[PDB]
Amino acid sequence: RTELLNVCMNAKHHKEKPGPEDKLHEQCRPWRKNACCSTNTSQEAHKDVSYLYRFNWNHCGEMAPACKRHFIQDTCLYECSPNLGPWIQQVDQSWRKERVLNVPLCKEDCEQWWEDCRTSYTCKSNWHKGWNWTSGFNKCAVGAACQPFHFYFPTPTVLCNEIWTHSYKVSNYSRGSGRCIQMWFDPAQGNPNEEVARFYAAAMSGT
Ligand SMILES: Nc1nc(=O)c2nc(CNc3ccc(C(=O)N[C@@H](CCC(=O)O)C(=O)O)cc3)cnc2[nH]1
Ligand SMILES: *[C@@H]1O[C@H](CO)[C@@H](O)[C@H](O)[C@H]1NC(C)=O
Ligand SMILES: *[C@@H]1O[C@H](CO)[C@@H](O)[C@H](O)[C@H]1NC(C)=O
Ligand SMILES: *[C@@H]1O[C@H](CO)[C@@H](O)[C@H](O)[C@H]1NC(C)=O
Repeated sequence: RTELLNVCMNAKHHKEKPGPEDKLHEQCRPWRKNACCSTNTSQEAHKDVSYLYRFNWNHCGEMAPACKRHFIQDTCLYECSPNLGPWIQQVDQSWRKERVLNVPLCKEDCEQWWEDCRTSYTCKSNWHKGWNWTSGFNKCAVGAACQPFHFYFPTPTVLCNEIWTHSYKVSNYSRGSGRCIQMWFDPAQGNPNEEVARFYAAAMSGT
């Protein structure tokens, strides 16, 4: 890994190399110029128990739309962003050889995600391991564990860092600081993560 810019991690759905995709579905639209995901992936990203991982958002009842939109974006960012190389790492697991860790998610992005999920429910603080997939999709391990979202995710930082086993590491930097990754951004103003990756790919460059 000498070049961590404009590259795609090696996961279950990513393409081998970045490339235009003017057919990406709604939320994944900001990545039409250059994406790591396919038209199909972006489409499935907006569906419940998608073809991607059969993940069920409604494990503790229907998750509020205002909250699911944040999980859909995360899917877009994770499955389409070509600016995550500075955080790519090899884990070697049944479904993905590589993945991202400690991505510096902007302070706001994490606080907004957290906020919009207050009215939602969940039974775990780690959505990567622990589910009961017997039914074909994940269901609560301990069915009686359902509680308000903030019960398992007390603070924004706990939600963004823990939920996806540390794929994120909420930064103190805010949107626009050029030092943090944004999962929400207006493509008409440009992709702000290009500059961020470049910055970090340099801080770890050389030695
Ligand atoms: N930012 C971000 N980072 C991620 O790592 C990420 N991962 C997913 C994929 N989520 C998941 C989580 C768990 C399982 C799952 O099947 N868990 C099983 C087996 C896990 C394994 O074998 O490694 C389980 O333990 O219950 C599948 C997809 C979606 N969005 C992400 N978004
Ligand atoms: C994405 O591709 C899979 C695999 O062929 C297919 O089952 C699924 O229906 C496709 N998504 C859409 C929305 O067509
Ligand atoms: C998983 O769910 C099934 C029901 O489909 C149940 O019989 C089994 O005891 C559960 N096991 C776990 C991991 O809690
Ligand atoms: C938090 O961000 C500040 C600048 O906003 C930086 O000085 C610091 O290294 C970061 N980490 C912590 C834990 O303060």
